[PDB]
Amino acid sequence: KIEEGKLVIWINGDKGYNGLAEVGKKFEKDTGIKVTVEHPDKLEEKFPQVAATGDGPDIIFWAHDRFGGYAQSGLLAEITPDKAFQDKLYPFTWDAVRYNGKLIAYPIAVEALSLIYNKDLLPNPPKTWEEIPALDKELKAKGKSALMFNLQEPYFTWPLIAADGGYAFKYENGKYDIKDVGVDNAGAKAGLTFLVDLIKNKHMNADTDYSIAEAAFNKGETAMTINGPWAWSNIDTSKVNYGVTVLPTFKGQPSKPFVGVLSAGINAASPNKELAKEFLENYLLTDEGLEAVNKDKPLGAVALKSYEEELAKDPRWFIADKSGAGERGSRGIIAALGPDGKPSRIVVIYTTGSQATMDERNRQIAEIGASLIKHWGSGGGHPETLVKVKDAEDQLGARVGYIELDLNSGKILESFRPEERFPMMSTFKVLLCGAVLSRIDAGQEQLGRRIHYSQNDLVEYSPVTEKHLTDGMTVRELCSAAITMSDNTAANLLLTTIGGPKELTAFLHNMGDHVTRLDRWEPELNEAIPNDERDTTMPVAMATTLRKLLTGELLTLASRQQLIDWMEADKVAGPLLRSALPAGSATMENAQKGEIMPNIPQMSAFWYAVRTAVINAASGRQTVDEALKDAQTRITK
Ligand SMILES: [Zn+2]
Ligand SMILES: [Zn+2]
Repeated sequence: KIEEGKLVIWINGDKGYNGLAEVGKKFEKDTGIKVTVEHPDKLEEKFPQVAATGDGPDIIFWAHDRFGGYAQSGLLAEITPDKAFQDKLYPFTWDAVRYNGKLIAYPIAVEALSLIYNKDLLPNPPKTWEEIPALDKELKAKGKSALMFNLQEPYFTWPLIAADGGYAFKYENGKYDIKDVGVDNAGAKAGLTFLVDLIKNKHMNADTDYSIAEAAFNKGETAMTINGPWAWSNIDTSKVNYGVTVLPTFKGQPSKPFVGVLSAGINAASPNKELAKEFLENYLLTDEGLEAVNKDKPLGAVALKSYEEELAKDPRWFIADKSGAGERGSRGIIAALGPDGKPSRIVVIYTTGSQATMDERNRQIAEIGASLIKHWGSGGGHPETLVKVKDAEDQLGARVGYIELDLNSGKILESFRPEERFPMMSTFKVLLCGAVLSRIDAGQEQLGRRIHYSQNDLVEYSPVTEKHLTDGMTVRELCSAAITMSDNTAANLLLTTIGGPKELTAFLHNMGDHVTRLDRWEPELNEAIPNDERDTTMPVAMATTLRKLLTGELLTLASRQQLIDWMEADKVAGPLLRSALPAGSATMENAQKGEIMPNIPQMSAFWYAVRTAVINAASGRQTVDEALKDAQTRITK
């Protein structure tokens, strides 16, 4: 039995438990209830043992993946935060602690691998996996190395393997499909192939494990390592000048590290469930409570939005971006906004001129975006938002176009220069894929259909298409790249499927848009000559057209949802919500791009199977194709 009138907490010894105990002393001062923080050895094993009998701690802190089994045996209580409190934490962290519809833990901290680099050896780290071979050659010639990380465990190699489309178990409608495994797909092959190619070409050694890589980085022998927040303290002691950043992209798409959510569960047998709620919600999950814990030992990243914004201020994450790939997107934004994950408004913004830079445009767009979320519920058209839009035209020194629209009813909520013509830039790309999906609905096109192109077909800013020269790309992939990664060649290839700019224009006119026109291809359509009517639209015309594609019956329910999905990813990567829904620390950035650890018992077989596969493809016993075929079988039939 658990003692009433006190809080007993179990947490791992490597966590900031002395900070946690300080939060408990503050709880004691206010309520008179003492909180005892302990770190039992193998509490991960002690908890399921004692809690079944009715004993143990009131609160247990562990990563979410273990909490699936706990909640199955009925060892955790359903928590009851209200909407106000839930909106304080990142939405994706609430999913990690959801079991059979019920919230079974409070999300606390967020952990994922990051790229850790030596700033003296490498002040500007690679954004890409493909550029590492050449960096290794430049480094080995000066007595160093580019990258060293643990190759023995599939936890460390998976971010690269999953990058191009690999996955453990598909997660749909809030449930894992134990028959849908993606370790055998084309994307998992490409990643492991590239991995084995780094070994073959002597860029990495197949025998490299955790201790070897760590010693190598902490002694300045290697430019980069891949590790988590648990490793920082040792690097701090080594006095290596290090930064922590986003993992490199493989094939133009982010690495996908497994994401662990340190979570606080409440014993089902606890008679202090209400006090546990009071402490967790109103003491621990505050900036002051998490600061106390973080000061003791680094949390990496947290689930509480407000404190993650403080973590993001840490100089270690600071990067120097030089690419002007965001230039088009800062001159043209389209976004379907809506809360609870459901869109109800359409925003169209264009900026112009040859004066303002990319950052200045991105900042102005972010400000308009923050102003929109600030005054939600008011319906739209808040005079504040109009001033922000007017400010953008002011500070950018050129015409700005703007409209805000209710998606369902077509009602104009706010407008500025809505019937003036603006170069579409990249904003035609959603309309292009609307036309594509129109062909799918008519059985004229398949999303899985594969397109060939050579290097000659490549134009500027094509980060995905340029990395699929040998295997080509799928219509579905092309649209994803065109919209979410703003791939220019992807846009052209898609244009060619429908018959060129003239057919997109015809498609738009056939649905009642007699204003919008695409005349040229990428990258020409971006020229934006003053008063040139080629490749232009109006804010109102664009908003209405977009509205008709996401409403009514122009697309099937299947095709409509697909367009919605693509548009959201473009929105969260665009500058619009960069102030309102800001990026966090490097650990959080990697976690948001990654794959939440599945909390199912079937994950055990996955680890063994992938572990063997990576060993056998690296050594030689199996080819990459064969090794993953076998690993897939070991998991599912
Ligand atoms: Zn691919
Ligand atoms: Zn017409």
